[PDB]
This record gives sequence, structure tokens and C-alpha cells, in this order.
Amino acid sequence: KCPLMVKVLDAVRGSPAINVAVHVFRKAADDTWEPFASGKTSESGELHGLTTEEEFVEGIYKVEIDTKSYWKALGISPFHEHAEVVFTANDSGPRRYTIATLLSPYSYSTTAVVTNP
Amino acid sequence: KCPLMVKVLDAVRGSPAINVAVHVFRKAADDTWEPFASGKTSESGELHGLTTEEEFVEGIYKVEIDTKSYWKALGISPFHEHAEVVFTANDSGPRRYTIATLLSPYSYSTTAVVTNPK
Ligand SMILES: N[C@@H](Cc1cc(I)c(Oc2cc(I)c(O)c(I)c2)c(I)c1)C(=O)O
Ligand SMILES: N[C@@H](Cc1cc(I)c(Oc2cc(I)c(O)c(I)c2)c(I)c1)C(=O)O
Repeated sequence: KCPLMVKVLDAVRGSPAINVAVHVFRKAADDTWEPFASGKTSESGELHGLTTEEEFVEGIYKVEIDTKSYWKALGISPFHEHAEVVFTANDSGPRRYTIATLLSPYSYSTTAVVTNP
Repeated sequence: KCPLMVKVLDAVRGSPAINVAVHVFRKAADDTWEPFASGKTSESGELHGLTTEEEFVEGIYKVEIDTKSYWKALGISPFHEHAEVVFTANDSGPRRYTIATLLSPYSYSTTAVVTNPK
């Protein structure tokens, strides 16, 4: 059981975006962002096992993807410092969240797939 | 003569996203986000006149678009709290920046168009 999954693709090369740093944060009571989990995407551009059902309670989360580092390593000058995804996790809706982001030097697209499957 | 322009479109209705709130921040000397400019998109889904060439110095800027309020006003409970765009501006001299964002309830796409003053 994996409640939160992250997927990153490269629109320049038509490949998974590998070894991309991802930091997850949870909004705290003082309105500040508290480190929650982190990792680097795998050979398939994915990051799993960030959290468990027990720890993933309702609240506001921020997913930060270090896109600038990724492009620099390819020798490409990017526009964005990073890509950020801020959302509320609600117990009402589906239980699994997939955050998928597509990267270009000057653009990114992000989508969420929320399922019970 | 307008160094920072914001354009927002609606992918569900195929139209400009009107009355969208936009807040711009600049990273301060102490690593905090200081208020820089704000406005609402017009009928054309555009926001102009946020700043001048003079005030828009080199720095790290954050454009925050209030997408949650936009969707809620339409009857939709969207996924994201807001759309945020963070970038370094003018570090090799003055440029003109257009930040364009396309909205759907569970997805958004953002692109930048950067040009060298005419
Ligand atoms: N191995 C993982 C990888 C994976 C997940 C998704 I979700 C996906 O689908 C999209 C579609 C679009 I359009 C995007 O911009 C993006 I990013 C992802 C793709 I490709 C691959 C898995 O299959 O388990
Ligand atoms: N008057 C301003 C307004 C304007 C800018 C852009 I840039 C643009 O083009 C796109 C293309 C895609 I694809 C998008 O998802 C989005 I949002 C905008 C359009 I139409 C209009 C100008 O022309 O200066």
C-alpha cells in the first residue's frame, strides 16, 4: 500500500526523468512547511514508499521537484527554480494519489490521478 | 514596456480565466518572500501593469495564482490549492516575461515566454 506516488517525465528526450530530487512537506499549525519525506526518482522516473496510510493524515502537502538541477546536468538552461505542487489530502475522496509532472526547460505540466483502485 | 505579464486560460470552458487573483513575491535578503505586486485577470485573462522596468530588479520571484477560488466559484472542487511559478529574473539584464498558465480541475500547465527588450 502506497498512498502517494510521484512520476516525472522529460519532454525533451521522451524518457523518465531519473535521479530527480523530490522533497515532500506538510503544512504545520504555525503555517510553516515541515519536512515530511524525500527521495530521488528511479530509472522509471518514479518515487514510491514516501509514506504509509497511518502517517498520511488529512492536511495540506507540498511536493517540490528540483527541476533546475535536472536540466543543468543535461547542459540545458531552465526557466524555473523548481516545480511545486500544493494540495489538500481529504479522507472523503479516493485514497491513492499519483502526482505526475512533465518537464521542458521553459514549461511544466502537472496532473493528479486520485483512485481507489 | 511591460516587463511582467500573466495570462491564464480555462481548459474546461475554452476561454480566458477572468477575475483570477494573482500575487507576486520577491525573495528578500533574509530568504523570506516579500509582497511585490498583486492584481486580478481581466476579461482577456490577462494581467498587465504589475511593475515597471525600474522596480523589477534582479532577483527570485514567485507568481502565485489562486486557482482554488476560481474553480470553487464555478462549482468545482479542484485538486490544487494554487499554481506557483518560481524563477530568477533579469540576471543577465532586463528581459520581458510572459507567464502563461492553462487550468483544469486536476491539472495545470505553465510556460514562460522570455524576450529581449525592443
Ligand atoms: N512506471 C510508472 C510510470 C508512469 C506513470 C504515469 I501516471 C504515466 O502517465 C502520464 C501521462 C502524461 I500525458 C504525463 O505528462 C505524465 I508525467 C504521465 C506514465 I507515461 C508513466 C507506472 O507506470 O507505474
Ligand atoms: N496578449 C497576450 C495574451 C496571450 C499570451 C499567450 I503566451 C498566448 O498563448 C498561449 C498558448 C498556450 I498552448 C497556452 O496554454 C496559453 I495559457 C497561452 C495567448 I492565446 C495569449 C499577448 O499576446 O501578449
